[PDB]
Amino acid sequence: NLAPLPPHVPEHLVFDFDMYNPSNLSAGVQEAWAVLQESNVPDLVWTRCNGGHWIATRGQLIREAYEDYRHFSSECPFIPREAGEAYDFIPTSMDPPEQRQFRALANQVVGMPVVDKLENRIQELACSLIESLRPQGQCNFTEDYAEPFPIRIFMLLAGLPEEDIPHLKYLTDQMTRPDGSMTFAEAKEALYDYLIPIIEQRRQKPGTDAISIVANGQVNGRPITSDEAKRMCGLLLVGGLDTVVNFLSFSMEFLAKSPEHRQELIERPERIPAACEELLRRFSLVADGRILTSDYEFHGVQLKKGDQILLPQMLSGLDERENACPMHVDFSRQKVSHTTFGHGSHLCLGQHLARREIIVTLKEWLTRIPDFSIAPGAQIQHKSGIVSGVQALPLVWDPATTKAV
Ligand code: HEM
Ligand SMILES: CCCCCC[C@](O)(Cn1ccnc1)c1ccc(Cl)cc1Cl
Repeated sequence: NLAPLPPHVPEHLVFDFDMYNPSNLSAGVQEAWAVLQESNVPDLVWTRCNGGHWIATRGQLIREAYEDYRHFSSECPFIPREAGEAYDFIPTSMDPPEQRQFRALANQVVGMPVVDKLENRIQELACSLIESLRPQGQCNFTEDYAEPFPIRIFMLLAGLPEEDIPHLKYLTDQMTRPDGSMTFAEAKEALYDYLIPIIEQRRQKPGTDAISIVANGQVNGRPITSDEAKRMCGLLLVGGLDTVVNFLSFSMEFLAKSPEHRQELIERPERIPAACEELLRRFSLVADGRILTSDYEFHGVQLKKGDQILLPQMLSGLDERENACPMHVDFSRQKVSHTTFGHGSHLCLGQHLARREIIVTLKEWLTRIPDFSIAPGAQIQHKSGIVSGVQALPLVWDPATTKAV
């Protein structure tokens, strides 16, 4: 379903990429998107899919656009437009200077000092989860670890009941990898129906949880509104539930297929951090965008006010001009260049948490289960969207090769 080309789009700049169902999805999601970086593709293309929008294909353009909030506004960050339109998450749907006050608050909740405080639980849960899987010689990494691990830590931070997971997770999935079962606004409202009562509760009777801190915070010397707390918490929920969850699956799928990379980490643990950066570059998984505030000429292409542009954070680090042999995983790269956590004023506040969760997982999994593989005859399926995912990850191992701690 292609939309008619607007008058201003040169036909030579058309490249019909469907961010929700790219073409060689079979090969892998990162590989499917990387088609955009072939020699045949211009730097800046127009797709008629998902209602028509621009796509910046190169790290340099992605970064510039990200830096430039004057022209490229976060007002409508999602494609298709209805979704970008229905989303009013804070601080994501705002531009500086306004953004800064809200960010400062969100940072209170997810920041460095919080991860530091939470470190023992992260370690505790990882170890417990892994130890529990170990003797089985088989899981569903996606349902068995990648989900519960980050999720339960989030629930703990937010002080929300684990009983809510399935319901929340569904709503979250609808948002980043829409299915057709809902609509963007409908999904948004259901999450909002959830959040409202809880927030109200925490304004009256505060806790020490993230929601209590957000519901009761100060922004530009005055107290946040209920609507504003609702809107921040909505973001926090999606970040906590959807991201880390998908990332670990790509990383695990990779490790399951590359014995040599496993070994490297086993013998030279001093590389973990470096490896974690490399995997964040290679298995980058987020793609959102911006809205043009005005007619603007960008790298010779004429952009019209109100045009949306996809600035795929995923793409930067896959760009050959940025990383030699981009598709190759090399833990000893001199410089791992990516924008996996964004760029500009919208830089991921949750990056510290996410890094801690990854590093713990690698160290702890490899410690106990050094030797594993993908289950024979399993067909791993990736899914594309605002956040990309793995459908299921069936792993197998010989319990006799594991190590209890
Ligand atoms: C591997 C994991 C993650 C990745 C790749 C990731 C990626 C991103 C990206 C690309 C952005 C910027 C979007 C834009 O510019 O429109 C963003 C922002 C954000 N992230 Fe993350 N994120 C992850 C995990 C998390 C976690 C665990 C949380 C905390 C719940 C979270 C919270 C945030 C928030 C609050 C912002 C908005 C900052 C602002 O607008 O000032 N993220 N993230
Ligand atoms: C629609 C406005 C806010 C978007 C919701 C947050 C998130 O979906 C997940 N997330 C949140 C923090 N980290 C991951 C995301 C994913 C990718 C990109 Cl590019 C932006 C956003 Cl906001």
